[PDB]
Amino acid sequence: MLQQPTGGYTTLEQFAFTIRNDGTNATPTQFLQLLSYEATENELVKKTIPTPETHLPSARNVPGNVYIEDAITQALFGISAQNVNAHGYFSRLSALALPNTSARLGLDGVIYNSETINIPFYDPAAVANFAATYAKLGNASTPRYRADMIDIYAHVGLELAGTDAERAAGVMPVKRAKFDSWEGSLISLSRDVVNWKILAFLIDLCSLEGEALRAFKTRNRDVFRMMLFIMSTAVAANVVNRKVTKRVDRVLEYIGVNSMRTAGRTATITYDLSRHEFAAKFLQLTFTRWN
Amino acid sequence: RYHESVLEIADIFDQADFIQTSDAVRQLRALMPTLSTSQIRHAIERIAQ
Repeated sequence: MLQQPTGGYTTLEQFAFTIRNDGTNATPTQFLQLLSYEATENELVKKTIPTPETHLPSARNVPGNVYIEDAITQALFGISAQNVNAHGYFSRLSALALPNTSARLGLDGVIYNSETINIPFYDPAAVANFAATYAKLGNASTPRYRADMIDIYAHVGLELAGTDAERAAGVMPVKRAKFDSWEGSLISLSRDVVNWKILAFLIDLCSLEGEALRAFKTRNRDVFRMMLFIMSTAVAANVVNRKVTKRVDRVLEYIGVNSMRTAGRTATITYDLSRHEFAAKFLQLTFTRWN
Repeated sequence: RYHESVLEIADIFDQADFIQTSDAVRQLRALMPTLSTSQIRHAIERIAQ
């Protein structure tokens, strides 16, 4: 079980997160700086977010040994995922929040019926509060319940390049990111983030309380910023390379605006239409719960 | 104490997008006989055809 560590499940250290800065790994805090910010004459307003309708898909138990945690990490960051929004996997998960259910979430991220001995997991109460909230994403696709997209992205930007006087205020000028590069760097970081066990960071974002939370948000303010950037890459429209001195540089065109497609079909990772339907309803939950 | 003979390769600039060619092209040039106007015209024609 591992019970739960007080101060997070992310303070354990068995499973952490390191972006591979080429031949040598690093920490998310250490990577953010290699990037600078260019203020352009465009402005976004921080728009309020609507509440999420409470109606997570009912319990079914088809027998699949569903890799729910693996599926989640794949769509947001994964390189060209397929059938991400199919209905069967989530429905199975929602069974989890149920008081008294022989169905334990494996530590490795695989869900089971009944149990096992050889495999340690997360105590049933930690997962109960988790699936209470991320089961809802399941039906994000329905015509009626479906979430926005062209507007949640007014938040992505403040975090990635949000100046402190800017996230203190409401409006931030449209920025333009640019950082050093190794050519295959955009895909390379996206290939890397896929294995962070992003389950651990979320299954504890619903279990931590009033003080343990105040300390959690003030430390992992990076581990969040990271997956936000890699995600904001697929969305922004034009990638321009600058050849200076003996250096080479990647510019991400606009941090805060949904172009609606492409980014660079070759220079980065792309988002299908069944991705904007997903990544959107995702951010609508983590953001709200986050703040 | 006399001089010598070397080459510069125009490295004294450090501005990119110019000086693409390097030292070695000059060495190749000072090896063939001096080409006259009609010889150059002939040489252009031959490589073209």
